[PDB]
Amino acid sequence: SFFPELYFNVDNGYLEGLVRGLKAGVLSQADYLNLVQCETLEDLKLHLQSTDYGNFLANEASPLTVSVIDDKLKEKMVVEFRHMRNHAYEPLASFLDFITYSYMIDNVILLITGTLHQRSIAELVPKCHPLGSFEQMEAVNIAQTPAELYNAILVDTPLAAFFQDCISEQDLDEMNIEIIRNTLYKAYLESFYKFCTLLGGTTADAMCPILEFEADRRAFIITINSFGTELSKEDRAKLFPHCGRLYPEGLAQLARADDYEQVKNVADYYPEYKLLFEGAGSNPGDKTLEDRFFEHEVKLNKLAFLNQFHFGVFYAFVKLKEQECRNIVWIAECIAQRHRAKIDNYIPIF
Amino acid sequence: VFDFGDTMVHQAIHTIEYCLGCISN
Amino acid sequence: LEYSVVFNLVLWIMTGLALAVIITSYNIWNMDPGYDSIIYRMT
Amino acid sequence: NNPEYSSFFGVMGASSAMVFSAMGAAYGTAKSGTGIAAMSVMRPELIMKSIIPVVMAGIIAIYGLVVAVLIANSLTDGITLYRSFLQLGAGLSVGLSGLAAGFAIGIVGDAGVRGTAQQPRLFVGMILILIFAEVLGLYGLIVALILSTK
Amino acid sequence: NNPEYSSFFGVMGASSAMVFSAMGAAYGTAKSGTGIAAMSVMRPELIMKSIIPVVMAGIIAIYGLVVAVLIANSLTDGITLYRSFLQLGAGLSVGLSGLAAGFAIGIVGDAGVRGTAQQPRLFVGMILILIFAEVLGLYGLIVALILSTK
Amino acid sequence: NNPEYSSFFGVMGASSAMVFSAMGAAYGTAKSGTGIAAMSVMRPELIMKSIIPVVMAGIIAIYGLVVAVLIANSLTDGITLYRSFLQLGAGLSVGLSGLAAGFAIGIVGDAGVRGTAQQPRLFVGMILILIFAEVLGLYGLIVALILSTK
Amino acid sequence: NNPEYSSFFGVMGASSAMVFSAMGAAYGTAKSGTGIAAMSVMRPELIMKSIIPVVMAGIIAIYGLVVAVLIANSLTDGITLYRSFLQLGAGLSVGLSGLAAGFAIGIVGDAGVRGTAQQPRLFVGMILILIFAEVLGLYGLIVALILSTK
Amino acid sequence: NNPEYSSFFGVMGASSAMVFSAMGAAYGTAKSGTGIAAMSVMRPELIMKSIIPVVMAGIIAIYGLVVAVLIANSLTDGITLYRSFLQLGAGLSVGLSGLAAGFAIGIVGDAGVRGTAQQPRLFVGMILILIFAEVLGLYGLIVALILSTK
Amino acid sequence: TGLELLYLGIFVAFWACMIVVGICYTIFDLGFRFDVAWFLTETSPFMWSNLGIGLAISLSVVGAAWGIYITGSSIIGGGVKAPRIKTKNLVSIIFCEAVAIYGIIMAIVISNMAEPFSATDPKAIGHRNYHAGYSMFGAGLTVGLSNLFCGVCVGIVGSGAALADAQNPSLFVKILIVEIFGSAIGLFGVIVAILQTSRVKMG
Ligand SMILES: CCCCCCCCCCCCCCCCCC(=O)OC[C@H](COP(=O)([O-])OCC[N+](C)(C)C)OC(=O)CCCCCCCCCCCCCCCCC
Ligand SMILES: CCCCCCCCCCCCCCCCCC(=O)OC[C@H](COP(=O)([O-])OCC[N+](C)(C)C)OC(=O)CCCCCCCCCCCCCCCCC
Ligand SMILES: CCCCCCCCCCCCCCCCCCCC(=O)O[C@H](COC(=O)CCCCCCCCCCCCCC)COP(=O)(O)OCCN
Ligand SMILES: CCCCCCCCCCCCCCCCCCCC(=O)O[C@H](COC(=O)CCCCCCCCCCCCCC)COP(=O)(O)OCCN
Ligand SMILES: CCCCCCCCCCCCCCCCCCCC(=O)O[C@H](COC(=O)CCCCCCCCCCCCCC)COP(=O)(O)OCCN
Ligand SMILES: CC(C)CCC[C@@H](C)[C@H]1CC[C@H]2[C@@H]3CC=C4C[C@@H](O)CC[C@]4(C)[C@H]3CC[C@]12C
Ligand SMILES: CC(C)CCC[C@@H](C)[C@H]1CC[C@H]2[C@@H]3CC=C4C[C@@H](O)CC[C@]4(C)[C@H]3CC[C@]12C
Ligand SMILES: CC(C)CCC[C@@H](C)[C@H]1CC[C@H]2[C@@H]3CC=C4C[C@@H](O)CC[C@]4(C)[C@H]3CC[C@]12C
Ligand SMILES: CC(C)CCC[C@@H](C)[C@H]1CC[C@H]2[C@@H]3CC=C4C[C@@H](O)CC[C@]4(C)[C@H]3CC[C@]12C
Ligand SMILES: CC(C)CCC[C@@H](C)[C@H]1CC[C@H]2[C@@H]3CC=C4C[C@@H](O)CC[C@]4(C)[C@H]3CC[C@]12C
Ligand SMILES: CC(C)CCC[C@@H](C)[C@H]1CC[C@H]2[C@@H]3CC=C4C[C@@H](O)CC[C@]4(C)[C@H]3CC[C@]12C
Ligand SMILES: CC(C)CCC[C@@H](C)[C@H]1CC[C@H]2[C@@H]3CC=C4C[C@@H](O)CC[C@]4(C)[C@H]3CC[C@]12C
Ligand SMILES: CC(C)CCC[C@@H](C)[C@H]1CC[C@H]2[C@@H]3CC=C4C[C@@H](O)CC[C@]4(C)[C@H]3CC[C@]12C
Ligand SMILES: CC(C)CCC[C@@H](C)[C@H]1CC[C@H]2[C@@H]3CC=C4C[C@@H](O)CC[C@]4(C)[C@H]3CC[C@]12C
Ligand SMILES: CC(C)CCC[C@@H](C)[C@H]1CC[C@H]2[C@@H]3CC=C4C[C@@H](O)CC[C@]4(C)[C@H]3CC[C@]12C
Ligand SMILES: CC(C)CCC[C@@H](C)[C@H]1CC[C@H]2[C@@H]3CC=C4C[C@@H](O)CC[C@]4(C)[C@H]3CC[C@]12C
Ligand SMILES: CC(C)CCC[C@@H](C)[C@H]1CC[C@H]2[C@@H]3CC=C4C[C@@H](O)CC[C@]4(C)[C@H]3CC[C@]12C
Ligand SMILES: CC(C)CCC[C@@H](C)[C@H]1CC[C@H]2[C@@H]3CC=C4C[C@@H](O)CC[C@]4(C)[C@H]3CC[C@]12C
Repeated sequence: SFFPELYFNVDNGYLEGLVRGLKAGVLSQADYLNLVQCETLEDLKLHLQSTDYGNFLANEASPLTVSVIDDKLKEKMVVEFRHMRNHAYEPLASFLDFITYSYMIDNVILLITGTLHQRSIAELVPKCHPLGSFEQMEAVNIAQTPAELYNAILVDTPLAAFFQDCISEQDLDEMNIEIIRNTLYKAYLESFYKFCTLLGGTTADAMCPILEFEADRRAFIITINSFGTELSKEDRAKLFPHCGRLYPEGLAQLARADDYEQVKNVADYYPEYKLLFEGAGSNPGDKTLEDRFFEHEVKLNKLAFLNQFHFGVFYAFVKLKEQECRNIVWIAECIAQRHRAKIDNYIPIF
Repeated sequence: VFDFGDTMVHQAIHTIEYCLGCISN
Repeated sequence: LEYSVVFNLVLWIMTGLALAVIITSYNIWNMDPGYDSIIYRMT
Repeated sequence: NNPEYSSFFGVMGASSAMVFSAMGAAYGTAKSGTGIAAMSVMRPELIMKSIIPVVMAGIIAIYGLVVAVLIANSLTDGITLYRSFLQLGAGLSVGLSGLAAGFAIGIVGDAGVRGTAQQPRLFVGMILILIFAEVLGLYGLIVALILSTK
Repeated sequence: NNPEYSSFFGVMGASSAMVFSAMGAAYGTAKSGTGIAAMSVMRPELIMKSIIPVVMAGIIAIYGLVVAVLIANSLTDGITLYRSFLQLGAGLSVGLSGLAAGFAIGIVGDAGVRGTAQQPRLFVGMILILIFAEVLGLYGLIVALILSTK
Repeated sequence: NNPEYSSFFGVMGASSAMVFSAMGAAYGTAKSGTGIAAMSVMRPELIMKSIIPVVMAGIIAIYGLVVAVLIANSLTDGITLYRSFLQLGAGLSVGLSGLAAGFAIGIVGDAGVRGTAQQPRLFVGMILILIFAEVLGLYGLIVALILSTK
Repeated sequence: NNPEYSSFFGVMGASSAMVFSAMGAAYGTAKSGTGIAAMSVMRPELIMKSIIPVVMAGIIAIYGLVVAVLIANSLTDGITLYRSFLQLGAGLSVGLSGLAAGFAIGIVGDAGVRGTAQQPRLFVGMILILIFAEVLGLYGLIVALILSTK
Repeated sequence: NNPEYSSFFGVMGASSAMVFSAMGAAYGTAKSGTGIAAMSVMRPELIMKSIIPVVMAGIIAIYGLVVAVLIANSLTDGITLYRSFLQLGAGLSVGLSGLAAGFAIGIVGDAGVRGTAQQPRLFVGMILILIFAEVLGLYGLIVALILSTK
Repeated sequence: TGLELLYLGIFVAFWACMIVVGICYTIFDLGFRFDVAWFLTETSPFMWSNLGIGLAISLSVVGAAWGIYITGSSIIGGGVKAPRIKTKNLVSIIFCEAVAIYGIIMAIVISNMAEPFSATDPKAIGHRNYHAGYSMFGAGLTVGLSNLFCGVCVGIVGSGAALADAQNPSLFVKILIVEIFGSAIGLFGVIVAILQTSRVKMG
């Protein structure tokens, strides 16, 4: 074993304690029930004020909206993550940067989509996710030139490594943005898994399961969604990350798969995914496959907190708080639309 | 409820703590 | 008669010099290439 | 009479017993404790049951202490080179066997405690594996006693 | 008419026989325990069936103990340098063969239990591979006995 | 007459022939078992056909055992230092050649079973590669015999 | 007349000749087997035509075996220190030349088989490069034979 | 009478008491300054309060300087081996104790400056931990004052 | 991994040199030069005794500081959102420092057994003085290394305990038992060192 116990706290111990303290503030099942019992968005804020969230929503206008609540939750998480990153050192700094690459991918996809449609990049900036902000000025004032934007990404963005999967800037106008996004995400997930493995120790032990499940769920959902589309099997198989546990012949069977029944047969070989697919009834009124995978992801991120001397705590906390913000936004949506029947679809955490 | 095993464990902890504490203090 | 003294002097002096040379050459070889501004332009 | 340096190896035997058995017990207790503390936020009622691997690591420390006391009581400034070597070997045996058993107990106890938080049925399996790892230190103590008494 | 440091090599043989065998058994037990804990969350019923690797590593430790006690009882004050070297060779042979077998058992048991959670049929194949890994330590024991009872 | 340290190199030859061959066979068995467990998830019927790597890895340990037993029998009180060098060289040759052959068998068998999980026609090629990686241990055994029997 | 330790370097020459050559051949075989396993999934009918790198590594091991057996047949009790050094040098030359040749064969064979899985014309280039790597072990054998027979 | 080299150990003890304490205090100062710089961008009013860990690292350096000055003023031409090695032990004690205490002070202060920036109440807790970290080096100094004046 | 590469290279080179040196000394019949007796004997007992005292104190302090930083980082990090950690979990620091207190106590006990010889010939120095130096060195090693490991272990366990307390107050009282068990190892080392230096007399 790497014996991280000896040296982890030299640099990252204070942040380990800090992130665990932050995780202790994620709403529990009782708090989720209390928020569910509300009647209006104002009452939602009122109940939420008793949790760790506090007065994050007191300043904003009395006529609360789901949009306002969602933006405030996003802003709070961005602030906390930015504080942790600012107080992090080299290895944990790279870990947190890898966490942010996920949103930087979507942001660059937005940038290229707007540019190919001749829209100002500066005017596209506000829609980008805060955690993936392109503070670099090389990819700004591009004059709506896709070639200039590709060069800017390559020169002054951490995505230059993932953009070597493509062959040239003509690929931006050639390939569909979804395929670009998913190729970028495959490369990013593979690099993230490699980095975690190189870190080794408790970090690898507690983090590789999460990335592996991410890869497997990406494979499953890409297969299930590309059935009725023009996305050929050959071009689909290029989008499966190789980190998952399906790499030997599992991804191959999925690539050859031509129906949800075949996808389920492939998933059967792995019991962990077998249960998720069995519970994913997919008919109206019961948990869908995406919801089952969300439950499994939350479970894995929670188990990430049973290890101690590892960076996986930060990724798990970021994902758990993302899920919590999604849950609160969903509860606010149910309150606003008066659809109390489905108000229990939120995936609980802790 | 009275749990004899837990009570024995607690008293053993207290005695070990106090006896080692005399020396260490 | 001073074989011990001279042997130790030479052995440890040359070991220190060799280690210093190895460390310096390692730092220069593994030195950052410095054209990170150009790696992504050529590749 | 015997060599002036004979007692060196018996001294190092006692020291090696104590130091390496202490290393093993310390690692076992540290790993098991960092497992127990992390788990207990999730399953607070399992702490007392999960304390067992810590006790096994302490037992490794006890074996090391026993052999070290044997050596330090049987060690005199004029012990034969033969007896000094015997005590060195007994010390190495107990210390390194306890080191291995402590590493094994730390790993097994941490993993089993985390699993028991998730799977209560695994407690007995964990206890079996911990006994099997503790029997290694017991073997080391047996060999150390044979050597030191011989 | 024999050196008084002759027993040093035999004592190191006994100490190594116990120590390295214990380290290999500890690696096997630790890895197999981690595997059992990981696989027990989902498939609790397989814990006892899957405890085999720990038993095999314990048998490796027992090989080491057997050879260590044989050497310890074969030791003597006037042990010729020849017999001392024989016992050192036997101790190294058993200890390091058991160490290699313990590494093999650790890897194979981890993989086997984790797979048998997914593939029930893999149990017998894992047992065969573990038998080969144990046979390695058995070979080491055979050589150690031949060397230590000349 | 003859130096008293020759038996040390003889027993070093024996213990090396055993230990390094055991380490090579252990690495081969561990890698092959990891590969077998990985591949059997989807293709259980090949669990037994994919055990040839482990048998071919155990053959290396058998080579090492043969040489170790030969050396241990040839050992005696008055072996010339030249005969002790011969035995040490035979042991080193068999042990390290078997260690290299075990590395090669482990890697080749792991890759071969993983591939055969997807392409049945690769089994014969894997068998031939394993034979080519086993003749290395065979050559080591031949050289060890030529040195020892001399 | 001659020192009693002269044959140490001769036995080391034989052992090195076999061991390092076997290590190089084993590395070549492992790398080539990994390449063959990787390629055979898509292009299975090329396995037999692609087995060549393993054969080249086997030839390197045969070079090592030839030199080792020659040294072991020219090794005598009254071996002059000069001839012992000659044999040690021959063994090291062939062994390390074969180690380098096996490294080259492994890398080139892996790359060439992976490429030939996509570009059929690359087969002849791979054969040429493998021959150019083989001649390195051939030169090592030449030098070792010259030194041994001198 | 006494060896001409007897003063080397005392000189090196003074040098160590200075150097290792200086390294520990430098680590403490560097880590605490990093923490203070990171914190100050948002809480400028806490710089003076948070400069305490730097002062305690300076105190570690002062203990080192004191013991080095004592040994350097006690060195003499006829310094016996007894006094020389007593001073070597005192220097090692002070140097390593100050090194470890400085490491602890640096780490704890870097943590606690940032912590107090967020939570004002943590200042007293940070001070409480830091005083223990410093009295570790103080214990080193106490043993040095016992030894160098034994 | 540059520094680890340097350490590994030094280790491998040193031990390859030792292997070849031992082979040479044995094979060339020059074993009589490899006089471990002469080494242990000429080497002054004062070196061993004072290295032992220095190690007893220094390694104990090293372990105490290791554990103190390991657990204080966690205490202070957790207390940013739950300051009660700072007031409650100081007991872990107390244990980590009791390690160093044991270290100084054993340094005193060992140093009390020192005394000059006024002799240089080994026959004059005698078994009593040689064994005294060796046993003081061994006791220093025992106490220092046992205290180092115990301090590191208690620090790891205390960081775990502080992190667990940051989330649920009623857990530290049960997790302190692990700290007590880890503390017992330092006491064991102290007892063994005392037994070793029980009958030790330089003079
Ligand atoms: C792969 C690595 C390359 C192999 C060589 C490694 C480097 C070793 C060379 C070190 C430099 C020393 C050269 C000789 C210096 C002169 C010494 C001298 O005067 O000798 C007197 C010594 C000692 O004195 P003596 O024995 O000659 O005198 C008689 C003494 N009585 C009466 C007691 C018996 O003996 C010799 O004459 C030695 C001659 C040959 C020495 C050659 C170096 C020995 C080490 C060789 C390598 C060992 C491993 C072999 C296997 C490796 C396989 C990977
Ligand atoms: C890497 C992990 C550590 C293990 C390897 C290194 C161990 C030793 C390193 C310390 C320095 C060298 C120590 C030996 C010094 C020489 C002592 C001496 O001359 O006296 C010998 C003594 C005495 O020599 P002597 O000449 O007095 O002979 C006795 C003569 N009468 C009885 C008449 C007095 O006897 C021995 O031969 C003892 C064996 C030990 C010496 C050989 C050391 C071996 C080093 C490792 C290589 C092993 C070869 C096989 C390789 C494969 C291994 C699996
Ligand atoms: C890439 C290819 C190139 C390779 C890299 C370059 C390496 C070149 C060699 C550099 C290292 C060696 C340098 C010279 C060492 C000897 C210095 C002393 C000279 C000497 O022999 O003095 C004798 C006395 O020395 C004694 O009594 C003691 C002599 C023994 C000293 C041994 C030194 C150990 C080796 C040091 C280097 C190790 C690592 C190097 C990388 C004679 O004096 P006298 O008065 O007796 O005259 C004879 C009458 N008796
Ligand atoms: C492997 C091939 C065979 C090798 C055989 C020869 C012997 C080994 C010599 C080294 C061989 C490999 C080359 C390594 C060069 C030195 C280590 C890396 C570079 C280095 O030292 O720089 C940084 C440390 O700073 C420094 O430069 C500080 C170093 C100087 C300190 C000197 C004090 C140590 C004295 C030795 C005695 C202690 C013994 C302890 C066991 C480390 O960089 P990084 O890893 O942070 O960055 C990553 C890249 N460098
Ligand atoms: C496969 C790997 C290799 C395994 C083989 C073992 C390797 C061990 C390495 C150590 C060296 C080999 C041991 C045997 C050689 C001992 C020295 C013999 C040379 C000799 O004649 O010295 C005598 C004194 O030695 C003595 O009386 C010394 C006795 C003690 C020797 C053993 C000590 C080794 C160090 C152990 C440290 C363990 C540390 C544990 C943490 C002479 O003396 P004399 O009385 O005839 O003087 C007459 C003066 N007029
Ligand atoms: C099992 C561990 C924890 C120790 C607790 C039991 C103690 C009291 C026992 C266990 C093994 C025992 C030793 C076993 C062997 C011998 C040799 C015999 O001729 C004299 C007594 C002596 C030296 C024993 C002393 C007491 C002993 C150390
Ligand atoms: C499980 C418990 C009993 C173990 C912890 C206590 C240990 C350290 C105690 C209990 C009994 C003790 C033994 C009692 C009697 C003797 C006989 C004496 O000539 C040598 C020491 C020896 C052999 C003691 C060694 C230490 C010992 C084994
Ligand atoms: C007591 C519990 C822990 C069971 C484990 C047994 C251990 C600790 C002890 C108890 C009795 C002991 C044996 C009692 C008597 C002797 C005879 C002596 O010439 C060599 C040691 C030897 C052979 C002891 C070996 C170790 C031993 C078996
Ligand atoms: C269950 C307990 C006994 C431990 C398991 C290992 C046992 C079976 C081992 C450990 C040491 C072994 C003994 C060691 C030495 C000898 C001397 C030999 O000439 C006959 C066998 C005999 C007497 C062995 C019998 C088996 C033995 C007692
Ligand atoms: C399960 C493993 C051991 C393989 C099965 C084959 C068995 C029967 C083989 C493997 C090793 C063999 C032993 C190896 C060495 C010797 C020493 C020799 O002087 C007589 C034969 C004897 C005693 C052999 C008997 C048969 C043996 C035990
Ligand atoms: C398959 C079975 C037989 C293997 C397990 C038992 C092994 C360890 C036993 C069975 C028979 C044993 C052999 C029987 C007799 C002797 C003669 C003795 O002078 C040297 C040891 C030697 C050569 C034994 C070595 C170990 C041995 C091979
Ligand atoms: C499953 C396979 C590997 C088993 C085959 C093992 C073979 C290679 C072994 C088993 C016993 C061995 C023989 C045992 C003894 C001798 C006598 C010796 O003077 C020359 C070699 C020779 C003749 C050996 C040759 C190799 C040998 C035949
Ligand atoms: C697992 C099995 C099938 C593989 C073969 C292992 C057995 C049969 C091997 C291993 C060691 C071998 C022995 C090695 C040395 C000698 C001494 C020689 O003068 C006669 C043959 C004899 C006695 C060999 C007989 C066969 C042997 C016992
Ligand atoms: C035929 C191929 C497959 C090789 C398999 C057998 C090999 C490993 C063994 C079995 C018997 C062995 C031979 C048995 C006896 C001798 C006599 C001796 O003075 C020189 C070596 C020599 C000539 C051996 C060479 C290697 C040998 C031929
Ligand atoms: C396929 C592999 C095993 C081929 C091995 C290489 C063969 C061709 C080599 C290796 C050692 C060689 C032998 C070495 C020594 C002698 C003695 C000499 O007086 C006649 C030739 C003879 C008998 C050689 C014949 C060829 C030989 C057997
Ligand atoms: C496979 C082949 C090409 C590689 C070996 C090259 C051949 C041609 C070389 C290698 C070593 C050489 C031998 C080395 C030494 C001598 C001794 C001399 O008095 C006569 C020639 C003779 C006997 C040489 C003949 C040619 C030789 C055998
Ligand atoms: C692929 C392998 C077989 C290549 C080796 C083939 C050639 C070069 C080998 C095979 C047999 C060898 C010969 C076998 C025996 C002797 C007798 C010896 O006193 C001098 C060298 C000499 C004359 C050898 C020279 C090299 C040799 C001719
Ligand atoms: C660079 C690192 C690995 C150290 C180098 C190895 C050291 C131990 C080697 C390198 C060269 C060696 C020297 C080479 C030649 C001689 C002459 C001989 O009459 C006495 C020993 C002596 C003086 C050797 C002592 C050991 C030596 C210094």
